[PDB]
Amino acid sequence: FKHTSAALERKISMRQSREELIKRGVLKEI
Amino acid sequence: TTALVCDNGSGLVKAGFAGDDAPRAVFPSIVGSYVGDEAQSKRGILTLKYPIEHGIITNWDDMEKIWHHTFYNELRVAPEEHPTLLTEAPLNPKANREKMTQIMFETFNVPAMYVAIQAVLSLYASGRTTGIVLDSGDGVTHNVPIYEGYALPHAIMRLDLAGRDLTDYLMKILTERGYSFVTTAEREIVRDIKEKLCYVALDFENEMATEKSYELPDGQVITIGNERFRCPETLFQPSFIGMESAGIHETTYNSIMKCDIDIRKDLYANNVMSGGTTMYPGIADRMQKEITALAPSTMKIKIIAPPERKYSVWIGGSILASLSTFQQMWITKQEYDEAGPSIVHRKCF
Ligand SMILES: Nc1ncnc2c1ncn2[C@@H]1O[C@H](COP(=O)(O)OP(=O)(O)OP(=O)(O)O)[C@@H](O)[C@H]1O
Ligand SMILES: C/C1=C/C(=O)O[C@@H]2C[C@@H](CC[C@H](C)/C=C\CC1)O[C@@](O)([C@@H]1CSC(=O)N1)C2
Ligand SMILES: [Ca+2]
Ligand SMILES: [Mg+2]
Repeated sequence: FKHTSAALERKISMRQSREELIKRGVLKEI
Repeated sequence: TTALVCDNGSGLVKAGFAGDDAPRAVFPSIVGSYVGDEAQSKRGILTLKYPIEHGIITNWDDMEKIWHHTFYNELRVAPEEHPTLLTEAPLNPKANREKMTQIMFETFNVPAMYVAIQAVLSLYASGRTTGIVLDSGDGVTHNVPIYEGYALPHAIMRLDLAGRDLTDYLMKILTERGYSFVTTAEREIVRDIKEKLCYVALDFENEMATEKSYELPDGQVITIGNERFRCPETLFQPSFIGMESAGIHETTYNSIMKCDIDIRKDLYANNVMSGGTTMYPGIADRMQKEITALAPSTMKIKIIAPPERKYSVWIGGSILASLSTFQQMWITKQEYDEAGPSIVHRKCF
């Protein structure tokens, strides 16, 4: 409930754009 | 100054304040003029309905009653004074998202608002942004692979059975044992039996080849044997209730196999479980075993199933709402005044 918030904050900080993930083939609509 | 977090489930509402270690309000998602506990305890006058079915809001008037009750009666807050983070099921129709947003801004006058996919929140609660979530509640089950906070819609698997179907199935098999559980009240009794005595066998055939007493309100002491593990086995073998679908282990594998080859390793190593129906003793070890049997030996499998996992979705929301990186993500009353309900698709992803 707070013991993971630092790590998570760090990960979300460098979150990639949806568009970038769609470009690299990871993100696809159903 | 303090964000509200609400996880609206098919069976239970979980609501509270960001920063807490658990939703301070947990109550039945039912409306009778009467909501939740008040609604049940007065079963004899009103007609009780569930406004959410299989994770999707289907009765909007009653849902509005749920939210109103949540703000005013349970949390005792004024909606206008708190940013509010809500949850939604994987594959929730767009129109539903917009309607949720519209209600929050126009009916409840929230200063700010956000909607997150349940499974993404439980992943977040574990401090991860990539992994695959098995989220199972009262109404629906999903495998949801996630890469950098984005659920991958093409790889999401839905299993159309969850806790309520498990309870119904235990009613059935206990009835075959000679007892009789048929009515709604009896269904509640059986749900209690399920939560107290059921578990997942590591090896189902071996377990079958190999018991507890439960006292009913009327004073009768019944005995439960293989039912204890036969009930949740349905998760792994849906044909027990006549479903043609593959079990949760197989669908975890299939979901992973629908994903980009180079993220698969990361999904196998980060398998999160969340929701009330993942609370069975032995379920984490059984999934570990089944996934290991399905996967290549070149793979590290890890199942993250913390003790508080029943509430991981809510907990995820609570963590997320308090992060600095998230504050620019809130939909403000201004942005909604400038774009209407459709701002939700742009802002909440
Ligand atoms: N210890 C337990 N063992 C087995 N099942 C449990 C346990 N605790 C709760 N459950 C079941 O979990 C279900 C409720 O869980 P939860 O609150 O996560 O569902 P929900 O969020 O309301 O449903 P959904 O996410 O499907 O809309 C009920 O079926 C309940 O009987
Ligand atoms: C203790 C409890 C747990 C729960 O999960 O409850 C939720 C909500 C509840 C609504 C009706 C019930 C009579 C009201 C109160 C029960 C709340 O229905 C459930 O019990 C249903 C019916 S049986 C089952 O397994 N899911 C799940
Ligand atoms: Ca924590
Ligand atoms: Mg849920």
